[PDB]
Amino acid sequence: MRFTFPLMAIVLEIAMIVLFGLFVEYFELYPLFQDVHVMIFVGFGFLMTFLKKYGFSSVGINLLVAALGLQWGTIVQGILQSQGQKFNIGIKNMINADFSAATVLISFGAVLGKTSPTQMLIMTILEIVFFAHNEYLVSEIFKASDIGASMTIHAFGAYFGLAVAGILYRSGLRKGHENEESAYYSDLFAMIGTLFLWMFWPSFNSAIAEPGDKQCRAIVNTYFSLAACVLTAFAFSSLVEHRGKLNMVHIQNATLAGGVAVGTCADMAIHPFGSMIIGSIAGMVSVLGYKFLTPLFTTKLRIHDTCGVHNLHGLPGVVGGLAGIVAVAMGASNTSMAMQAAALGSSIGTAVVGGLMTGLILKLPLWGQPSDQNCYDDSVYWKVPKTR
Amino acid sequence: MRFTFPLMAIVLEIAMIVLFGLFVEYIFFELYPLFQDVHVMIFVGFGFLMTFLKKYGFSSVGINLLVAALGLQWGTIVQGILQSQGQKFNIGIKNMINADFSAATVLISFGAVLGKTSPTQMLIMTILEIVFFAHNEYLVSEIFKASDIGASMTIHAFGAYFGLAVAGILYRSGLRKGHENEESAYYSDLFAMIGTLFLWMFWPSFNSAIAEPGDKQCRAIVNTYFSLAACVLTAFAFSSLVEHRGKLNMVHIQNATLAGGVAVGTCADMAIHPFGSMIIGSIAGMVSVLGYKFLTPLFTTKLRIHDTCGVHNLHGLPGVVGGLAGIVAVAMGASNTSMAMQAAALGSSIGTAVVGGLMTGLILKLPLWGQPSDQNCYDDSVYWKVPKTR
Amino acid sequence: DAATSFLRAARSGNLDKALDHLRNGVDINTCNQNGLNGLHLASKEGHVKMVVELLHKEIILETTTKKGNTALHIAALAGQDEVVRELVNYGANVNAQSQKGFTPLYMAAQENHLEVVKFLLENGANQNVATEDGFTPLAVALQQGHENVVAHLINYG
Amino acid sequence: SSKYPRSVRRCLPLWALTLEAALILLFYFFTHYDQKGLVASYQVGQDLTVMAALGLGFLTSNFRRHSWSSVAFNLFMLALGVQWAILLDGFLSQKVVITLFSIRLATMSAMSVLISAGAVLGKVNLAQLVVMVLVEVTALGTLRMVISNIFNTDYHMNLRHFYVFAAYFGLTVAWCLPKPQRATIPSLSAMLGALFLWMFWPSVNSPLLRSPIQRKNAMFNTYYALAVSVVTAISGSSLAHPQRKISMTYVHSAVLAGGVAVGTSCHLIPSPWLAMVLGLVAGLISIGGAKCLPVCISVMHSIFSLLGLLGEITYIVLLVLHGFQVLLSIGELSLAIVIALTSGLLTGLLLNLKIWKAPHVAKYFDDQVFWKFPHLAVGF
Ligand SMILES: CC(C)CCC[C@@H](C)[C@H]1CC[C@H]2[C@@H]3CC=C4C[C@@H](O)CC[C@]4(C)[C@H]3CC[C@]12C
Ligand SMILES: CC(C)CCC[C@@H](C)[C@H]1CC[C@H]2[C@@H]3CC=C4C[C@@H](O)CC[C@]4(C)[C@H]3CC[C@]12C
Repeated sequence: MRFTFPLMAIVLEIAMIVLFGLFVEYFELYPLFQDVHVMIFVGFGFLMTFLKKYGFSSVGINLLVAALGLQWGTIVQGILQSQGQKFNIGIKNMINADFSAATVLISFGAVLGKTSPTQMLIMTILEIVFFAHNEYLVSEIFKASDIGASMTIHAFGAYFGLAVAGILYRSGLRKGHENEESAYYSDLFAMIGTLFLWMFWPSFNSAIAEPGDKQCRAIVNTYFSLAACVLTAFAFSSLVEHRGKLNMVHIQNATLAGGVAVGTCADMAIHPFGSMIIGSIAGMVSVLGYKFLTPLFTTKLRIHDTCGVHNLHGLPGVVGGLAGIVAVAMGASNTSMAMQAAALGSSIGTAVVGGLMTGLILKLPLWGQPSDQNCYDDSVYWKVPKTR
Repeated sequence: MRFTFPLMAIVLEIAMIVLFGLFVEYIFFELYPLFQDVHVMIFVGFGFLMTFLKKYGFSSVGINLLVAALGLQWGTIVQGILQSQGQKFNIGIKNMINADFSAATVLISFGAVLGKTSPTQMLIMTILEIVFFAHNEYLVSEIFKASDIGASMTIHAFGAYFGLAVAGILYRSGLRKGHENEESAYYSDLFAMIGTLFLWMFWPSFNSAIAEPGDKQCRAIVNTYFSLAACVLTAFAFSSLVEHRGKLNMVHIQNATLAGGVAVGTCADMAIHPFGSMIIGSIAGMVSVLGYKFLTPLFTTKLRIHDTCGVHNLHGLPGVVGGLAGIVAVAMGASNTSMAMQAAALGSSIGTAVVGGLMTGLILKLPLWGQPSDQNCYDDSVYWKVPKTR
Repeated sequence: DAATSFLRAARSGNLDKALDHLRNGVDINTCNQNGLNGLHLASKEGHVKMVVELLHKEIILETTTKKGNTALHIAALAGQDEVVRELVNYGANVNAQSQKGFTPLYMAAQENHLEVVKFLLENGANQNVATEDGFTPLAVALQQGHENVVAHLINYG
Repeated sequence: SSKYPRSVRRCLPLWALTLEAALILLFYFFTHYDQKGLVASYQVGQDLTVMAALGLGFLTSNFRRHSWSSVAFNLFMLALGVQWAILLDGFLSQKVVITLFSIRLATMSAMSVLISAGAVLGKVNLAQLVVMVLVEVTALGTLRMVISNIFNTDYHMNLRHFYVFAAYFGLTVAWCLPKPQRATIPSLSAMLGALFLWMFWPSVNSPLLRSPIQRKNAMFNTYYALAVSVVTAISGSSLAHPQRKISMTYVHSAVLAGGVAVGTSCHLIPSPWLAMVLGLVAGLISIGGAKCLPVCISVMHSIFSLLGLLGEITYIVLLVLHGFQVLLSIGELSLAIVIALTSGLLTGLLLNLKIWKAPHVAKYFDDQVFWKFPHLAVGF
């Protein structure tokens, strides 16, 4: 039915309005919020525009998903922090809502080109519920340090998306698809999202950091982790390719793995050289994941990941959690070992279970899912111009 | 003729330098990030939003840059003279923000006549429209004492109806049934999405830059944020509703998603609640999409007013909705100031925009500015060296 | 080691050393680990004097590497137009296909070697032979933005 | 020789990984870490980062088939240059204490290399760019140290010469390279980069200023000079073009005219009208440079060199109002030019070495030399 999507959008927006009326009441962190905002809407959205015939859907469904996500995440996170009471909205609430949007966009990267906008609204609602519950569990029950959210955002979003994409497996797409290919100007446009994410990631890892030493440490550690990650990602992209050519998939994504893998240890006293070690390992791991694990996941495990979010968010997020555990081992933080480990395990497990349930819901033929031949095509949901 | 554009620009720049020397002298760093966001909205958001035309991207972004760069200087001069009543004045961050606001008004008007004007015509439009806009907003803020912190009436409604008046005066009979160059392309639409996203992201700074620090500025930021969030949902829903087979339209996604930011402007700093801001955003998106589908086709064919970017559906109708929302908010008791003064601000904005746009368009209608022919409309090659390769 | 020295002389352009090695008894058809014999390396590095001398010494002209590339394939990919002219003058198959189905015309078109494309077209190269992937020299030239190659391919037809 | 590019599968990874490992080891052995305006101070360095990665990265993406390499190589160059500049500014100005101010200054040093690389982009591979980054950062640091030792100024405050140093270094390196175009979508992306550069250039003109009124006046002067320069450039492009049309490529370089012209004297100009006069004069000189310099390789870097020289000259003129200091400042400028030229020559002869596997002159300005593309024959 062509009216399912507008009906669900209108009903969800009316529900958001009612929930805000029921639960919501009314400046040094605003620039950091705007940096995170640019990361959410320009970074991910244009990062996903590499597909030659899916740019409209990439950027537009990014905008739609994140716009729904900030409202729903505001409501859910505020209800959790207020235990069902009314709560006020500051800059921190907006930052955390953008973080929930980031998690949903990371999961979107796994199912890009094979899902409808209606499926994306449903996934946004369910995933934000699961993410907010797991993040509350990590922050308040475990009380683990995840200021950059390698575990609660990146690993969670990646494995949630992987679980959804595994449930939504199509046999006709395992060997590939003719629309699943990049173009020259499409990769040029994807570089925009890559560069904005790279430039503004230090604010991503330091926005809600405790003011003082921790926030400055988060900024500096993220910056030098990304600086090392770029060099190592370039080097290993050349290393894994024939005749040492550079791969735009690697340069677009693996250059950002240092920001993911430094998130847990961002505000920790890991020193700039330790941050650069983490960034180099993240870039290497991301390139190796793109080159070797993504074909293994697509062909053997039947898990197709369109944007390779397992290589940018999943493996580097796990690496960040393990780095947090090791940093706790050597006195870089006063948080417990077992709580960091429990945060990692809970994030991964909750992501997998929530993704399974959400994908089982998304598998019902009620949401206008595209056919196998029509995957990675804007024309299923958009009016497309006649020329490029 | 051959030297009209450079000569007019050099004379205008020398006049700007002389006026600055005669009248301009030298909280700043707290408001500077918001000014930076507004600057990005002016030069990247508006500039790339209009690059959807397949053969007019160069002129879109470049004339946006030229118009806004001239506009910041001229708006600084005019607004400072009006505020100081003809005396020498010192410029601060507020002066830059207000000058960029004046440039934004001129760019909104430019969106109506995009592809049918010359750079000389846009120089003249910038010069005249900044005078008209600054006088109207001085009347609204100082004589009416109305509250329009997000400038739904003084910038958006004014700019849209000024551009509509100019487009009506500059009407071309040969363009009534469309033009082969008046259509988008894939990568042009992606560039337009760049502009759309930057406007959408930085609109809270747009609506809170001049707000009183403390509760009013924070309220403006939160209201704009959630109004835009609701506006995106309703714009997507109604774009799916009104199009054939439910397909989304990139025009709607590029423009109607900013209607919530346009419409919440008058009520931005008022205590309407976040939920009230969401209701205004949801209506703003609905009204913008319905305007793009039904109102623009009627205005172009029945009314002979061709509006290229649909700035009536983004700035015109949502600007009037925002002014009306502000009137309801004062009646609700959310705001100080009278109902009659908000209504007077709305009416004065519309009337001054229409009258000034008529006189400006009559000046622009003179065959002296090298305006393109009907065949050459929406084509960069009239004024730019266009590469052979796309 | 004599074969290795002969192949190094082929790669470096040292015609005198390689001719001395051939006089000493080095086989003419010896190839390296990648299957590139002396003609392949001489074509790669553009040593026309070596190509002529090897062809005079009864080297096999239509021998392939493990990738399936003849000396004309290598000369076309490397853009050595004078080596291409020499090979075709000595009877090189201009329509030879590699293991993936590339032709010398495809290799010249993908690398923006306009004069090589010109010569191959003038010598009867078929611009309709597609690869395994289904690509033509025209398609690969369009993808890479080799506009002069596209123009000459459509003008020759 | 073979126009097909030589395999860099062993050169580039080993070179980059060795560089990163050496940087990590040096950071371990020499770098050490350590309020109210933390975010305010972070904003300036963040603006410089946006102007380096996005502005200069996309400004040179106007090439028809070299946009990928322009953007990605600029990102790589920035990432390498900031780390190396941190270490070198630590070594030549004293353990290395890492603050946000030091990261900002390292970003400025990297931006010098990013400006220089526009003269050579499209004619070099990644390894040559690594060599250029290292040697140019070293040369700029050495120039600053020499100035600090001779004229007794602060090492960090000597970084004001970076416009003219970058321009002349890039010109020399490009002159030493072997001798040898646009598209609409890359031109629009380059307009994006140019707009970000033009919008944030008031941050380039006041990172090194401590006094708040000095930064205020510098940003005011840069903003008004840049506005006037944009108007002058866009209007006068038609005069300095054979077919009397506006050139996108000319605009991309000439918008920055006023910012470059007032860069060394923005904090000294007392009224906005003088900054606007300087912006207008810079725009007119940009028009004249476009009309004249091709007659007498990159024209935009040549006009940038002229503009930087003009900025130093107007600094000399304005400093007298606010004759021995004239001689001293002329000497500082000439020492900067001499060191830039000599170090650019050294870099150019280093880049000409066969070991770098530089692209063939027939293969310039082409992404297929460095990047993977589908449906291509690979190898032999
Ligand atoms: C999140 C990832 C990394 C780990 C957990 C993924 C698991 C739970 C998912 C992803 C791979 C999935 C399987 C992939 C392929 C098929 C074949 C299909 O015809 C029926 C479902 C079935 C059998 C899926 C069941 C669920 C599955 C096993
Ligand atoms: C990816 C998995 C295996 C985690 C291991 C990552 C390693 C390489 C990382 C993670 C934690 C890091 C350490 C965290 C804390 C310290 C103490 C500090 O004073 C110096 C750096 C040092 C010593 C870091 C060195 C590098 C380190 C050991």
